[PDB]
Amino acid sequence: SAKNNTHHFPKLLILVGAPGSGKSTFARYFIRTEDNWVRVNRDDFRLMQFGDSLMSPFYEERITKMVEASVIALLKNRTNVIIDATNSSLRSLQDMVHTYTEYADISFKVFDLPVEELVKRCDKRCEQTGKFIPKSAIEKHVTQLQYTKEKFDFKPIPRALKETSLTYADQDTSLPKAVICDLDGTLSLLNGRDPYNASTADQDLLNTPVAMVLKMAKQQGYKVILLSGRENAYREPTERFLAKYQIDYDLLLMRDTNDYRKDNIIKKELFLEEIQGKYFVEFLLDDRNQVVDMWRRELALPCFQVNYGDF
Amino acid sequence: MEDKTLIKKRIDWFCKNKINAFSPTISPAPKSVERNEIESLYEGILWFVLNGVKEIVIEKKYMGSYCDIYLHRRLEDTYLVSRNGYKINHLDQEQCLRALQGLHDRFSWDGVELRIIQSELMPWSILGKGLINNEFSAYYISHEIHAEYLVQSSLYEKLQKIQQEPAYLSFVADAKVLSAKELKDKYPMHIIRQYQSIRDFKFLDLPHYQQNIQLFKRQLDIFGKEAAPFFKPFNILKEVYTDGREHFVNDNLSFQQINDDDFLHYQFADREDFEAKYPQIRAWVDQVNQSDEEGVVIKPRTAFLPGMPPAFKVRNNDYLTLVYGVDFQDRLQEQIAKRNIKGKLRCSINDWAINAKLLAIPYSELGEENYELKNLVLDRILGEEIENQLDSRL
Amino acid sequence: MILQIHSQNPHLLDLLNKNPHTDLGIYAKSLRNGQLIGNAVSAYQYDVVFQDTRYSYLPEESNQIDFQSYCSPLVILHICNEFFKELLQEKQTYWSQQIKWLERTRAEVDTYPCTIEVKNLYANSTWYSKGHFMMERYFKNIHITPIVGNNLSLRVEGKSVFEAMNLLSFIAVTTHITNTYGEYTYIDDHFAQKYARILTNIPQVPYFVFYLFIKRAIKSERQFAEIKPMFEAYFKEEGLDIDFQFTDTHGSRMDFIVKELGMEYPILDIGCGELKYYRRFMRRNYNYSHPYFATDTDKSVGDYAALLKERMEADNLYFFSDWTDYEYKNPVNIILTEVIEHNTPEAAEALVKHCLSLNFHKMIITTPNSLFNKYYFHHFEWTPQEFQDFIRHCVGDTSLEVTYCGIGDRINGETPTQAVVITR
Ligand SMILES: [Mg+2]
Ligand SMILES: [Mg+2]
Ligand SMILES: [Mg+2]
Repeated sequence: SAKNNTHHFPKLLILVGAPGSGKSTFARYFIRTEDNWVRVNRDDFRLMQFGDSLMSPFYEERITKMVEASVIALLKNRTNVIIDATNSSLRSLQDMVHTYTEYADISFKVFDLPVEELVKRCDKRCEQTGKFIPKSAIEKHVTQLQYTKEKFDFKPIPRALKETSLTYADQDTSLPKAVICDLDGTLSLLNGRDPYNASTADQDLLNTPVAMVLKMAKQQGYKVILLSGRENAYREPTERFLAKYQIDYDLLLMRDTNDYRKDNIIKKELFLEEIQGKYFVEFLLDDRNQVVDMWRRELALPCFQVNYGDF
Repeated sequence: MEDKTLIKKRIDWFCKNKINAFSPTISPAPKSVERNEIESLYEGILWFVLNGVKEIVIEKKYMGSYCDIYLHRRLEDTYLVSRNGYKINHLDQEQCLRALQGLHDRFSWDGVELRIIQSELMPWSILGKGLINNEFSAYYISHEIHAEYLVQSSLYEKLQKIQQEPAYLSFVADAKVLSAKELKDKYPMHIIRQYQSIRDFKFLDLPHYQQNIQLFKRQLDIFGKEAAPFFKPFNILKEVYTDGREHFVNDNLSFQQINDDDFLHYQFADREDFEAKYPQIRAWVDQVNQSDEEGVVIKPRTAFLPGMPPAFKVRNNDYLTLVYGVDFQDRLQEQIAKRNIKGKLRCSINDWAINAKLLAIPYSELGEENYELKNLVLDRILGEEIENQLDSRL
Repeated sequence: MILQIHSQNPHLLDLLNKNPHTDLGIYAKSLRNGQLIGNAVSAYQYDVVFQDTRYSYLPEESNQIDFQSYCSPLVILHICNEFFKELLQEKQTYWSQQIKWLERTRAEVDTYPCTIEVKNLYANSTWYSKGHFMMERYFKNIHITPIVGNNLSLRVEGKSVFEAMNLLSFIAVTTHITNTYGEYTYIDDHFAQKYARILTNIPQVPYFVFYLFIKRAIKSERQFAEIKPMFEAYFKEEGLDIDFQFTDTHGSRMDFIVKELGMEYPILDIGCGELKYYRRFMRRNYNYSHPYFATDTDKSVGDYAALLKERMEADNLYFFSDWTDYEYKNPVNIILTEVIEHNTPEAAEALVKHCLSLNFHKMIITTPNSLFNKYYFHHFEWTPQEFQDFIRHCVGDTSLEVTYCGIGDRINGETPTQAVVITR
């Protein structure tokens, strides 16, 4: 059956409330009495920067990348995260559920306190530490909730994996069939060579399996197009390597000498000036994360990743 | 108490029942080797002086179970809570309340909805057992038996006469100078055996012994006797007026408002004033010797002070004998040297400090969603488990 | 501890190897903290007394006002083995032994009846429940007078001095290993070598007493290895052909199950209970590379297994409480330990026959053997005969290999647990 193979996922609890509504105070008792739980808190990331409250748009943007990097690292580890909501304003509150919903059964606890018991512990708090929240900034927050409280139910929303259905770009199938292959790290294992100093590339090693894909694809209508981010300066240690392994190919495209831009955007530029409209790409074989992301995400082509990128 | 779900449940009830305080443990006063006492009156009051507390109370400590009386305006509405955070739900409610109306009629109740009051419930009988185990009567008997043999017996008499024999006497005098290695050379194996043993035999002060053995039976006749509940109140913690407005009383002098018993109140200013007034104060507590009384406690006049302890107990010799056993006086130098209140005093201090924060939460606001209350409790409970690991005789 | 030895024998003191003339009849020896004094009160009465100072028989670490020193059965064991060692000799040796100063033998002198009075003794146990003392059932010169709670006075009687001393020592060793002394209980790793012979030096001691002693007082399988011969011999001269084992019955059981089934097929655990059989197949040494299927008809296990789930069971378990939710079609090894007798016989037949229908390699079924209950102190209980006829009824036509064997200590060939291994 399928009804009975069911899987379970980490919980994310989002604490929705005005400053003073006892968000913290709950988490303090929660992560001590419940069991697999870590708290993430934005203010504390501020303290790391030695700022007490609300800082530069610079710091603040970065802190977010930290918060999200943290909540997810924890969530991936099958650890529950409790975090304060960023605001009460529906769309940042939505932004949160987008960010984290691939990863966890989300739940919410609202701290809906009346406006003047919120000041009467904001002005008993703001005697405690240095911080302060006026009777302005509290109320943009209290009523802000009462409105977004009204047009959204703080219902549990179980883990959503949305499978962006793999949809490729629409190609003119009358064009000739072809496969496109990267060099550095894909068909050519550079093997301790300088990534950027490709002057000695005629003594690289052959990624045998990729070669046997090109060696098989050319045993059909497929034109085998090589597209390397290596400088054209180094074109003759390169087709030295290729002939050496009888990797015959219809077209070798290379990076303009002295270009130096990120190797995705020169490949994309390379692809459109030299391949698109003139071929039918069955699939591509590349290696580097940045570049496979380009192919798949910007141009919607089939791209088979051969080994690990992330450089 | 460290399983999360039982604590979670314990705290839930503490909230539901509207409990708004939680007693502390109380440390003995510091020992005085100097004065040959394991909990010293002197050393206890002096401790207070040197920490800047010079206005102090000395109440009499009574043998009973601690309860916090939640004394509602309408007296039917009154309940009790224990040493821990527990509504005392068993026990006869009409028997209680009748015992409670003496107190209730000492107050004016105009726009006062509730007064929270620290009290002892009497005797230990009514509430817990406290000092009675199924194995306390056992200890008590075993010693009785051992004595009613030792009096009836050849044994002591014989031993004392061997101890005069010239053979023995010389040996024992040699054993002071010889290095065991050496006396193995001089005396035969079985002589060392016999004579060292009879030397090191523990003789007992059979009158003082048997007498201690019934300090213990008095305690066991009280327990299993008929008793109706009976309160001795000693501190008003907080008054809830009907406004919603509370008064954090914080005065151990509220005793006199609710208890006609005798007690001491002192104003010191300078330490050699204390040195001067001490012998009178000792003379007074020296009178606190009755079957009723564990001994005395030393509280500061202000009930709560930062970093200060709620009180020091100073238990009189007879009650200590129950705590420590019938060999106590005989083992005093041992027990005194082993005694250590540091850390009992640290928990005593933190505990009282929590209570203050708990009391400060308004009665109004006590409830299952006051997560500051719940925190303060979990705090206390954790520190209950810590302090439970200390010397049980403190 | 106060011991009074009574006998109207004229040479009583000689038999105790204590002389009434040396230092007024006094015999003194330090014992722990710690003075033990023997006292020839007369020719007919010896009084052993123990005066402790502190902590001799309970660790200081507990906080009890402490009284073990006045009543613990261990002090009695000690008194015996200091003062009365020759009285605790092997039955044969003792009697044909000379008494010095008498040119007669013990068989010639130890012939007047004897009485030992224990003033106070601690028996915190099931064996001292409601004024009823367990050993009184099996030894009728045992005479209890309750004192309070867990304390009692003892009175022990014999034909011989030897018979009484050796009975007092039997009382001490059994009361001591059944007693619970608190957080600071502890039975030393030299206890078993020291006192094991006590159990064999008086006759008609029941099997379950030896069971306890092995289980509670023996700490190693090779400390055990040296005492086993001594015990087996003892029961051989009481008619019984007993084979003792170190391990619990449960666990001899578990060792067996794991040994036979191996690690090669996934396991089907019917009546899996608290899954102790699961956590065993998961010892890392074993390298279990399969799922693990489990049923308990009780869905209280249901929620428990379904509490792992908590990510903790990482993660080949599939519990089911409905037999229609089991769809694995490949072969399994299947465990039916101690559950066919926690429901109806007709209900047993139904379950077993089902299991024989399922796709299995090996099945092991485990039930108690009732012929064994007669050596002690849940729904139905079968003799091996009954049980073999049940298996024969359930296998019928089929071509299986069915093999029987017992599990646990073996008395006259019968063990406490019985088992089958059914093989395709
Ligand atoms: Mg690359
Ligand atoms: Mg001093
Ligand atoms: Mg008092």
